[PDB]
Amino acid sequence: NPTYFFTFGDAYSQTGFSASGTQPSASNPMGNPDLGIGTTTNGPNWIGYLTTTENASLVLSYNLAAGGATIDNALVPAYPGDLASQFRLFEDVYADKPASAPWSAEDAVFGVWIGINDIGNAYYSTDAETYTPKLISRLESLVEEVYKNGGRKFLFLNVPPTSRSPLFLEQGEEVVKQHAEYLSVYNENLEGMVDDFTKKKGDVTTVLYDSWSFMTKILDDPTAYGFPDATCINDDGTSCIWWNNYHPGMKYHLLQAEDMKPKLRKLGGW
Repeated sequence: NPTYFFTFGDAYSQTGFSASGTQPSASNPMGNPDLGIGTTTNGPNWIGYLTTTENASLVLSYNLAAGGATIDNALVPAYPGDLASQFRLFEDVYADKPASAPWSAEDAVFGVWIGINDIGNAYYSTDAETYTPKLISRLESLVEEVYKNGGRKFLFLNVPPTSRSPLFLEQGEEVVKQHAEYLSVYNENLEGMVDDFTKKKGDVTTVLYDSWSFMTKILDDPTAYGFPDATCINDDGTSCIWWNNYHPGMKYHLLQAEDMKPKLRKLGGW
């Protein structure tokens, strides 16, 4: 009795899953590509670890996240595969519960990790207090599409401190600060939206995972996690927090998945 884990997001979540590639099954829970391919981590990412390492029962991963994604190109634009397009792919292929993914309210979990690129592109050109509610409202309206399909279990990850990625550290501390302050407003509004959605619907099971605090703990004390510092980059994915200047490696993603596991028990797969 599988959990169908549909995920949406950006390169922190991408694996290169194609809706026309091999589909998830008990013998192949990621569908495609092989576990540990297609990520920005040199190995599995948090979805691969949640699906195949941290799972308490069978989890089938349908991972629609795409590199560079923003929430909606009508707001902060970037790449064609925005979150809106990921939801459209979901609606076109999986929303009607086909034989390949015959999910139900009791066994589908919809995970969304978005906002890194919206903030990364708009933190200096928009007013966080009045602009981030537009982003969050659009996220909520996409979530409502899945709700109308019958989805009831949702996982939202807040935005991690990409202000402290090497890519942003190099822009100067006042830019790190400007970006971080904007991000804080987004995450606060994200939290408020998840809380309001949960209360308003009354029949949903939701988790807001505070990736920001978790990765901040590691950045603040890297050696306690076996990393030599909080800034080095190594594309082996394990020697440093950072796989490249903007994406953390597989060791970080495994630590996050391990941190997430107990918080996901209520969602059914963990």
